[PDB]
Amino acid sequence: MSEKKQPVDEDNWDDDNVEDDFSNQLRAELEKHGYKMETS
Amino acid sequence: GIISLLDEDEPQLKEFALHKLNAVVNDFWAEISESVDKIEVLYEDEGFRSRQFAALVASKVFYHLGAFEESLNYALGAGDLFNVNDNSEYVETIIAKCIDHYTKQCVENADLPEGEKKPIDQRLEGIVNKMFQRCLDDHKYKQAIGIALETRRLDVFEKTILESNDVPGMLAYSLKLCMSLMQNKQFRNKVLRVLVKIYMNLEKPDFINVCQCLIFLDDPQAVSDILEKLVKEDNLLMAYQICFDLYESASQQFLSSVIQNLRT
Amino acid sequence: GTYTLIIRLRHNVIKTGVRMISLSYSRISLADIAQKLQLDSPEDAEFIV
Amino acid sequence: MYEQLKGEWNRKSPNLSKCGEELGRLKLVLLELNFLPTTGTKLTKQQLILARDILEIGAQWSILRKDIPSFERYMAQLKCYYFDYKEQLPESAYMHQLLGLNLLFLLSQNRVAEFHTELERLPAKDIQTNVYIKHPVSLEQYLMEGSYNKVFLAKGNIPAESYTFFIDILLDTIRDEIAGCIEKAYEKILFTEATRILFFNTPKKMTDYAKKRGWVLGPNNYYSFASQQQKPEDTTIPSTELAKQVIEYARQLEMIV
Amino acid sequence: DGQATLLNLLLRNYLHYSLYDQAEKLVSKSVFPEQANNNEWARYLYYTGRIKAIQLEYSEARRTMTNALRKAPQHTAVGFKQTVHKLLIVVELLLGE
Repeated sequence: MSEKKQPVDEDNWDDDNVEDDFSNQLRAELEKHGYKMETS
Repeated sequence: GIISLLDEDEPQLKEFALHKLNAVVNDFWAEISESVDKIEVLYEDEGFRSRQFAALVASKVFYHLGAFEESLNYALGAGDLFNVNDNSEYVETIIAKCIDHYTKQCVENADLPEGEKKPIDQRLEGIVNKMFQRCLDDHKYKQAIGIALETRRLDVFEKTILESNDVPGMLAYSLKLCMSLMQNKQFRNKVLRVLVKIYMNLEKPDFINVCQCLIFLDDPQAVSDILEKLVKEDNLLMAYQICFDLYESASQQFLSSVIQNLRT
Repeated sequence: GTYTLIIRLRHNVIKTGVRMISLSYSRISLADIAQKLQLDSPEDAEFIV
Repeated sequence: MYEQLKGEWNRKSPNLSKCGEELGRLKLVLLELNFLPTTGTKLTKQQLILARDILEIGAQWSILRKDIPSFERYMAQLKCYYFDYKEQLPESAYMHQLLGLNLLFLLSQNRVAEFHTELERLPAKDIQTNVYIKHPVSLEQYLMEGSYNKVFLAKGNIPAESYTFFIDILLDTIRDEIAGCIEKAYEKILFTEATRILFFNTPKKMTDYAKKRGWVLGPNNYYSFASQQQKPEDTTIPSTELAKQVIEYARQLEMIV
Repeated sequence: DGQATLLNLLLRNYLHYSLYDQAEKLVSKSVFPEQANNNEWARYLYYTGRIKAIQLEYSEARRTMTNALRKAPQHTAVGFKQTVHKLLIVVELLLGE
């Protein structure tokens, strides 16, 4: 059993959805708001 | 690719198209399998010389795709080019439907032969007795005893009592076989009444089968006829097992119906 | 060897965008959506819309 | 070498009395040898490259005379000759400009499943090279989305050849499409905007469309009959179909299957 | 057992090719090999899934990709389960979901 011919060769998931939405967005807010204080 | 020139309207390129329909009928057999079926166009066309082979290759391709009787009509109408080869894994495909519709029609021809019978396409019965002679000549008489029943035809089975296999007890024990597997009375009595007359026209006419068939067959005069042959021969030693099998097996109505034929 | 199926996704990207914006904003100029979708042409952003 | 066509092939003899001797000449090819891919005798190619070049120019003047059904006969034979794994020319100055020409007419055939079943035949020749075949696939790819103007820019921006009979089928199949998108939920359009959305200044082609469909010719006006009112509020069709489906529920519910 | 293996084993280079035999696989009778042992049967639905991938998924075969996935065993993903795990959604990226 399991011969399986080879043509080629929590802890994770809540972290994966917040990885999905929380992906590539500024990463380092301590200064973004403190620089929008005077510019905005 | 050769399918593209099926609109030439020159009756030589249809011929050249069917030049490439038998050797290369395994790769773009997949191609022209469902798209183009213009066999019946040139086949029904007045353009001859190229329709004969056309129904062969349609009988090839429509066979494998379930269009069986489609391959069977083209199988009949394909002609001399079609039946010329029995050296393949393809004659097995076409006689499987030909002898099919033959004998399943011949059940209805055992029902009503007289009127609305078969318009045979002259090979639908031709390969029947053709390959049946192949049964008669390829030494197989356990099947030549059988396809002569498969045709449901009395006189070809009556013909095969005289074949390249002799009659020691062959075609005599066969009624012991077929009396068991005997379907109805309607097929039984017809073959039964004709085999037991050639049993009387045999060299040594058997007596227990012709008494047994006649109590199976209800002929209360013919056993008085051959009983008159046994009075005429005048040996009650051989006029014996024709008689106590008749009393032992037969009924009071039957023996009371044959007694007039005996006393007269 | 999926790349021929990969190449056709710009349609679903831009339908994703137009369902996104058309769901998001309500009375939005077409002279904003070409710039926000970096389409570089509003004149056919009448036509994608 | 049994040529009988080495004189009037390159010069324009436009539907003159060459094509009969040309076709019967190709019939004379058949008497010498079948157009079977000639599995043996790879060295003999006069049945292959010398016949096939005649067959592809025979594909070529078919579109100039607008020979559509026999055109694809030649082109189908060409594809079934480039099916040959026998070592030939890998291409010519014609294989892009004929195979993708089949792709461009087949684009104009409105058959897209056959437009994309081709694409195994040239994987690297799509984006990374072969711009002349990158042009029709990006063209039809622009026919996917709302790219109109860009498609009408590619109409005229051909680098490969004429492509004219294909961009005229393409000049129409978008004519009825813009004639489709007069019929969308619009305001009054004057006789300038939708007048210039195709390619016209002011002919009676806008009378052909404005009398073909609605948005009727008026005082600088395109009339909106945006009704879409009749079809809703139907209980009886769910009362037929749903009452079918409830008995369908009851079938595999108590009675055994 | 001849209706089963002779069709993925027919499919495996025709997919790699661009031969017509996808529509022949449409008109084929042997599309069902009748309980093909959950290995050829399992992958078979994938092998017909990429058919309508190259012939334009209209959300028809994402259920036969999903079905090919759920009939696949516990061995390793690197065999083909990568490529159904990729291609299974590749066709739903085509839808938008």
